[PDB]
Amino acid sequence: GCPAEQRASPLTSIISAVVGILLVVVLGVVFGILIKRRQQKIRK
Amino acid sequence: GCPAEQRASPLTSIISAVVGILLVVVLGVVFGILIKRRQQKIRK
Repeated sequence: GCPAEQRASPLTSIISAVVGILLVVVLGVVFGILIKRRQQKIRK
Repeated sequence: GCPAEQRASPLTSIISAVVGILLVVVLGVVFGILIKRRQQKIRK
């Protein structure tokens, strides 16, 4: 079902970091634009 | 100097995801507490 003996390679770091940094940036962009469109008064 | 033949294992995904999700959560906590402590009026 879940054949895996765990890992510990260096390449895993670079890849793991890229993913995290990618999700972060994408979040900031969305949030910014979101708050921009919604403008002031966010509760109606 | 940089001995690496690239990777492509599954374990890399689970690890990469955890890192990204970990950085995100940590960010939210900091931001929330930050804005909370700073309270209204953030420019003095």
